[PDB]
Amino acid sequence: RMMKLSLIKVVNGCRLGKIQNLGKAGDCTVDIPGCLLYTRTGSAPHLTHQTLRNIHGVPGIAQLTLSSLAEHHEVLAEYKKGVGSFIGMPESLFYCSLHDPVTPGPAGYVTSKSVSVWGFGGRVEMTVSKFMAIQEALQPDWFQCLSDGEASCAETTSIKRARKSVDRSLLFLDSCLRLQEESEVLQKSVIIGVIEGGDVMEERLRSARETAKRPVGGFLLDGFQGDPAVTETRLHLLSSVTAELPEDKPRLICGVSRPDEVLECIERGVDLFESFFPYQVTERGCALTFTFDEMTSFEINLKEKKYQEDFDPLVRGCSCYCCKNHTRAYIHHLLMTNELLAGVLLMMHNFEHYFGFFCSIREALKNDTLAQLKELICRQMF
Amino acid sequence: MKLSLIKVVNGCRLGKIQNLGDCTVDIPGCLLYTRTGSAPHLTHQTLRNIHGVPGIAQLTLSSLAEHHEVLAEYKKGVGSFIGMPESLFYCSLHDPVTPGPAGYVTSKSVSVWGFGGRVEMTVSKFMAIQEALQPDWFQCLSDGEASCAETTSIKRARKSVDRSLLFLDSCLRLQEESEVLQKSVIIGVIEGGDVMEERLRSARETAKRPVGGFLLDGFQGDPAVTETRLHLLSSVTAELPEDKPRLICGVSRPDEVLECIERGVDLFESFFPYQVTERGCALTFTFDEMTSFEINLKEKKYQEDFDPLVRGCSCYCCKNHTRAYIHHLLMTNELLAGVLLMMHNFEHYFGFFCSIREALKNDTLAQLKELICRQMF
Ligand SMILES: [Zn+2]
Ligand SMILES: [Zn+2]
Repeated sequence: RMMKLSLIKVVNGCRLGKIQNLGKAGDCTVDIPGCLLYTRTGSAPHLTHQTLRNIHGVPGIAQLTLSSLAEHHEVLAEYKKGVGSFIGMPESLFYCSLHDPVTPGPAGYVTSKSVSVWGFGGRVEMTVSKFMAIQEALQPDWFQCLSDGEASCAETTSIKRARKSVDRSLLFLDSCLRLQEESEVLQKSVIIGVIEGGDVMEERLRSARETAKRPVGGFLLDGFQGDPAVTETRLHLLSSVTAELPEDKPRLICGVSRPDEVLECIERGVDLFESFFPYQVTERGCALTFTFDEMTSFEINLKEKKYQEDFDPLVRGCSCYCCKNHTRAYIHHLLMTNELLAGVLLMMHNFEHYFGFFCSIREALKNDTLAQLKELICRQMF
Repeated sequence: MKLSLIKVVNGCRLGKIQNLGDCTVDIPGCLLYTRTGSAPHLTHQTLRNIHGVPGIAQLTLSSLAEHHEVLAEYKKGVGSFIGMPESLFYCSLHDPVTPGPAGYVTSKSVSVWGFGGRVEMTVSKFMAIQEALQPDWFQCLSDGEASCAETTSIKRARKSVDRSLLFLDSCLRLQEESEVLQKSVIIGVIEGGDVMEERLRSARETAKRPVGGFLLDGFQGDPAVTETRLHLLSSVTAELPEDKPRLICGVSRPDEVLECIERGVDLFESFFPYQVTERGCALTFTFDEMTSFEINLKEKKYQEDFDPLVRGCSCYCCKNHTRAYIHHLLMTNELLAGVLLMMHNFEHYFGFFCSIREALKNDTLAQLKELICRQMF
């Protein structure tokens, strides 16, 4: 409950559908497969709430991260009306992840009693009760449960480390559920259970099976993120895990946002992705250009002099604010003259492009043409 | 262009500049501060959501001269280049916030400094750049560095006057031969430094040329225009014709602005609210490095302050957000803070000029001046 996931069809393991009645007011509808708006603190990077509304296709749910907010627990707790109200958008929908995928901290601070996050001012150690107190201050519609995602950070794959991540995460889960039952302000918030177990198949499946026994609203597939992309072994692990999860609850994944990875994960039953990739592209002065009808092959770098006299838009036929009004040469000029407006403009285009890519995925699932889209993406990446 | 004065109260000129031929600029007033043609932090859509935005924007050779070749290849002018082809632009020589070092003026060339370094401009290089930019108004190449010398000397002041008249007559000649600069207006620059006689000679000689207006150069002060230079300023403006606008550069703080309006100056740069924004501050002074007119949102005392920046402000930030929110944006290292502060600081500064003009209409400027200076201490 607390949301209604309906599937239109499942083509080659890809789940095409929508999640209805979600959020604290139970009135938002999200399409799947889909992404969440990437933010750190609840406000989109570079973008006023009004400017964000000038981007086409903005997702119905925004991500914010405990990493960046945990230091401000005292202010938000005294304020008590929640993050949405704090930023001047009470009607917004928020999923609160534990970590910022763009800037994760060092490994090795997880114990059976606490998990640490790193914000702008440094490290914050969270017991279960400290973590739930923060959630009571933030009041997100969805929140990732406190979890141990560091089994794969060990030098080798060991049963003991994988087993511990499963058991720690279930202990955290049952404790947070208990504290949520006793909380006036978290009654309409939904906890997301976290699948752990590292690279050990049996512990992965046990984590999936045990987590699904709890009344979580959905599941976060944790620990599959790859450099540069999810490895083939972890894709196999992924579809084994999703096969054990109930079909009527959404599957989220963290740390997976690049278009080729996204498609591999959709094929293996993942529904919802973080959109930090276009933010990373913006931060290095780049624009996403890949067609869907370190810097990657999906993008151009507007700092390069070859764009100083390129009076074409970032993407021809793009209708974002930047491509409606500006050229490559202009954006290059803004970067050269060190005008921060460049970051605003790139963020608008990169979000709009990335969200359009997800719209295109869903159309491909409808038309049963996903395999051609996938080859199109991977031809641009090589 | 046609300047018409509604009234002149106590030396203050209230009026409007028309035929700019569908745009109007109110005087006394400011120009929108930009470096490259785009308002700092603000998309053109966001800028149009600010009340009271001036009819003409300033841009500077400091940031543009280095990209002459791009703009010449583009051909359609800077307003078209930045996506605002219908907008009005005044091109000044230097960026008032970051003009770069002094000591690079000769009788043959003047230098500006941008992100990529020094750009040295002879008269013909300067006019070629203006042909690429195609601004509606432009400051003539000029020697504004007489007062930068270690002392006041007749010889240095005389050179600033004579160099500037020679640049002026050469630029006028080149403009007459320029099809694309035919609809552009040249602004003559009064120089002469701190020597009364050379200031007056610069004023009288510059007014003999058919310039569209005058730029009062070399009066800028730290923290504000000195009393000696205010005396010098009013001696100069007394020599200028009344029916042409007077601009001043490097003078933007509200107390300085009011002193210069009293002495017949019409148009000011609006870099002050940009400076306020860049140090994480908000203007709060009433008009019904950090100065007394402002609050500093990085300070912890605002972390739980759930009032707007300014009660009753109509800007996007004060209509929707709290001080505590802005403080949090700064603390969590979000450039969105700068966008919102710039929106408010421009809106507040533009409201201040609206209030100046209202005070001239009602003959109550002296009360506004005292209200401002009381908050400056
Ligand atoms: Zn675009
Ligand atoms: Zn305001």
